[PDB]
Amino acid sequence: EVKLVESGGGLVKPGGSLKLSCAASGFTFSSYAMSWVRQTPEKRLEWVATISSGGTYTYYPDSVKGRFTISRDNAENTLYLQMSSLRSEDTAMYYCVRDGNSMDYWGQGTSVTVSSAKTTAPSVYPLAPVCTGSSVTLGCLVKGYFPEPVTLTWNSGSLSSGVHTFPAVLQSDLYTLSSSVTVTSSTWPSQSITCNVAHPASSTKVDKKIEPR
Amino acid sequence: DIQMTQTTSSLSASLGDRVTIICRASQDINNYLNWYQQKPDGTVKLLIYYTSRLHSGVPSRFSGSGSGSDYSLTISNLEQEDIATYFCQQANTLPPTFGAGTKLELRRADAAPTVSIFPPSSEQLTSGGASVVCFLNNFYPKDINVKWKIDGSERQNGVLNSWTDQDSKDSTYSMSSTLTLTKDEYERHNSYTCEATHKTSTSPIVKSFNRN
Amino acid sequence: VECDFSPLLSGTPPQVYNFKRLVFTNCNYNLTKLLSLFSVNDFTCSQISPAAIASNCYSSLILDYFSYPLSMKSDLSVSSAGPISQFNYKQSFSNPTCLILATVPHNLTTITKPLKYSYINKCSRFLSDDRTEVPQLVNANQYSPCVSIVPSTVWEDGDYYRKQLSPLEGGGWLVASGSTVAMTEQLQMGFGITVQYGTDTNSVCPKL
Ligand SMILES: *[C@@H]1O[C@H](CO)[C@@H](O)[C@H](O)[C@H]1NC(C)=O
Ligand SMILES: *[C@@H]1O[C@H](CO)[C@@H](O)[C@H](O)[C@H]1NC(C)=O
Repeated sequence: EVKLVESGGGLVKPGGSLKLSCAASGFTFSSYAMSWVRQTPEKRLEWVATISSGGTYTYYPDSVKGRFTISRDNAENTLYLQMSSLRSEDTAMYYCVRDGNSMDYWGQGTSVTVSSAKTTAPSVYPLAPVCTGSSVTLGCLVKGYFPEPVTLTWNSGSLSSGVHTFPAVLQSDLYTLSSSVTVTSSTWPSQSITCNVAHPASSTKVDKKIEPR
Repeated sequence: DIQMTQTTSSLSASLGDRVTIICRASQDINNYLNWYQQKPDGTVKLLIYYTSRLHSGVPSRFSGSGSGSDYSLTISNLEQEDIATYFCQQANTLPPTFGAGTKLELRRADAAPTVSIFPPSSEQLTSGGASVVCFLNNFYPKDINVKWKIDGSERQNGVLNSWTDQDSKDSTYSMSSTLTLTKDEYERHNSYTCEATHKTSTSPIVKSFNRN
Repeated sequence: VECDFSPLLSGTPPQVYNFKRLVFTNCNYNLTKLLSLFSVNDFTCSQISPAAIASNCYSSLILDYFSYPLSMKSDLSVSSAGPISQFNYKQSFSNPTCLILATVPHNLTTITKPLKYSYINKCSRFLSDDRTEVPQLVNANQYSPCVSIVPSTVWEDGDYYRKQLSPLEGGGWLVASGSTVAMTEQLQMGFGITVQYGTDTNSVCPKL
């Protein structure tokens, strides 16, 4: 397998509007209820809206009611959430979910941010060890980017172990993130290691080869 | 609104242990209680529905029971890959309500952190910014203290810290602390050092570099 | 020392399938007390009389309350093959029972209306093959097996709810179908009373 893929998330100014989508597959869409559940910055989980298999009935928390509208298209096999009069409270991860007594399956989520702050492309800096060891640790630093999120991978996601990517830290309205990769001495520097960073909001793509300092 | 209280925020247990977590509710909920597990990468799966029922594809270490307003979740023979934050939800009335979560870490033999220190990129300096980055990696237990020394004098201000959730793969945390200064400020000093103090060692692990 | 009917009067009542059930032992009651509250609209007993049930001593007293619409009163009791008796609620043939249909007066703040009336039109278990369906008919005094897969309230009329059974359970599926009835101006409820007999205790006797 079943699958739920959310899309439409992004940065929107307070009072603004936005519409999320969720692509369903691997099960009969018409036959199950559907819900939107969002997780806040605190990691709080709060239900947002639920809709009947028919599309006939809808339900919303008082807090979100009348500003958010939940719709589904059975033929399309997608579930849409349309939001308006957004406030900073509304910022959360958003999950396509399949309902019933319990939420059967969840989408990976889409991140929605409501702020008057300005979108900012991250600045990406290679981290290279001081001028040793059998092994060696290298880093990518992503700085000054708003809003979340960025996806960072090494060698096009080819190399995934010895890899630690640390949670973004928000200071002064801008986010800072870093990742470390530890690899065998020989492998760097002889063979290229490249940091790959994407900021969708800023439409930023950058790959930085890590060259010896 | 029905308030769900997870009595405990975080737990420690060791592999093969049986631990039990309990949601408790504001009102009686007539048995309609679900459990969800969020992995560190942010993937949520439904462990259990209707208190005792067990979701397909979910193994039988996880068992649930309870009634009225107290229900509990049991995981047994814990495994590394069980590390996560577990939520309880209630579906009697609307709106569903959720718990705040219960964070499970597992216990592993203490491991010394691997410390790497990185100087500012020329690229960053070119832009007029200087950030010194320090990685402490693969260390248990989680509690650790990072002290930043400039020319032998501690600096507390301008230090930013991030800690990863317990690694499913080895049961070990890692963290990054960055000290940020302007290039001109950075160019006022010659030696920067990264100091880590851990349960494992009497004397702190240190990594430092000199501008040259 | 007095039987506590209070959970009935507080909160929002469950539907017929998941009816809240109270068991009383060692206490004294004034049934008159209960129905004083409500605009009763029907009140039938089997194996006992309405006057006798309130004036006798029992080992235990059992009270079921739930939201039930008067429109469906026919289906609820006895002979009717309507699913209600088939898949939702069945009373004991063997023991004396009473079935009370009542309406919540406007003066009763405390009880809360449900969004709507919900019930299970069909409950079935499908075999591993997924072709072979074994209808699950509730026993008296017992709860439909589909309470585990059906919601506090059906989301929508004609919804299907199904779950998959751990291979421990023999695999296959548990499948139910739900129906809804629009809420009345006043909440209409059903009460089910049954009593049990024991040697040691006849400790449930009328307050005087
Ligand atoms: C409301 O309660 C009062 C007090 O017993 C009762 O006299 C009256 O009949 C009730 N209203 C109705 C008709 O439900
Ligand atoms: C019964 O209930 C009434 C109120 O309906 C109350 O006045 C009386 O004390 C109770 N006792 C008996 C024996 O009826």
